Formats: sequence, structure tokens, C-alpha cells
Amino acid sequence: GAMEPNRLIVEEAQNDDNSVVSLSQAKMDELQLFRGDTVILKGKRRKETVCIVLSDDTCPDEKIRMNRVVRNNLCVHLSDVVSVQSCPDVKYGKRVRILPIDNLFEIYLKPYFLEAYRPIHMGDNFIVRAAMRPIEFKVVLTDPEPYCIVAPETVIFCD
Amino acid sequence: DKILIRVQSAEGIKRIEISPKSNLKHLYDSVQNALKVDGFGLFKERNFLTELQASGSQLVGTSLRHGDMVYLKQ
Repeated sequence: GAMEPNRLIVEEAQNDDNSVVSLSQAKMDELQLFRGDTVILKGKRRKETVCIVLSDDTCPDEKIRMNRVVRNNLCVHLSDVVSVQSCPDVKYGKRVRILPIDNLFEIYLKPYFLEAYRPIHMGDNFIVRAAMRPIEFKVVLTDPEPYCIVAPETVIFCD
Repeated sequence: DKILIRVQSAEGIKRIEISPKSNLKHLYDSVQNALKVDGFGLFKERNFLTELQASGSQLVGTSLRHGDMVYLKQ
């Protein structure tokens, strides 16, 4: 593995959730991360994104499991290396602007976010698989910046 | 000796290190000193049903374990 405890080798997620990263409990014990912690991840090209960390009983200690959405936000591939750190200041979003890349609230964004307390980071792309067609969105703006929780009080501007 | 209690608020997740043999009031006092808040309650769940009582003498360690998260309601 990495010679630094908080650098982990990227592996495919078992749980397809854009908001989640999984570590072994032993790694979490080592880094003092806890179930449901918001974490800041750092990949290539100076990219960062925020996820929720959960234990995974089959994840090798030196590996981190995340889906393609998260990998893409970090500009890494499977078997690349990312760092993970607790991120204590992910405030509840007041207002965020989220736009489709290349109805939207009702069909895609609302059910995606509803009661899920997802962290999002400005510059994030994410895919929502709903109705009859998948749609990829970009996080254009958050208030506060540069990341926040999409909470029940949050207002989404998507048009 | 000390354990970690995580406090979720709209400002984020604040880590509180506290002796499990301390009382719940001390937890409340600790949170007050660490945060810019007015009248708040601390709850066991995000939906705010089970309120933690501002003690003294219900011990931190009887209701909470190392790494537990509680939820702040203003």
C-alpha cells in the first residue's frame, strides 16, 4: 500500500452511491474516521470532492471503494491513489445551482437528494438514473462555497 | 481516558473530546464553548426525537460511545 496511512488505492464500489466512499474498519480506526463522517478526497489535477465514509467488511485495508462518478470527480482510474481526510466544515447548503450537462427538479434532483443529506462540491459532475434516461449534472455553485450538504432547507436552482 | 463525540450541526461536524465519566452538562458546556450558538438541544438522532438531557450526573459514557454522533437543534 501507500507509505502514508491516508493514501488509498482506488477500487470499484460494491455499493453504487455517488455520495459514499468505503474503507475497512481497520483503516478507519487508523485514521480516526467514523461512520457518516464527511471526508474530503484529493485526486489528480488538483481535484477534490466530498463524500460520506462508511465501513466495508470486505475492503482491503490499503484500498478505498468508490464508484465511477466519484472517480471522475477526482480524475482517477481504478488502481490510482487518492487521499482521504476528515472534513469538519461541510455546512448545510442554503442555495445551490445544479445544471444538466449535454421536470429536472421533479424527476431527477428532488428524489436524488430527498432526505439523503448528500455532500456536493462545486465542479462535481454526477449522474442521476431516473425515469427513462440517465442525466449527468454539474454543480455550478453552492452557498456556502465550495461545498455543502444538500439538506431539507437547501434550495436548488436548476434552470 | 477521553472519547470522541461528534456533533452534527448546520455548520458541519464538530469533534468533541471528553471523558466518558463526565456528565452530559459538561458535554453541553463543551459544545457551547466550541460553537457560536444560542439555545440548542442535542439529540441522539438526526430527526431530533431523543433529547440528551443537560445533566450533571447522567454520565457521557452511559448514553454515548466513542465516535458516536449527536445532532444539534437550535
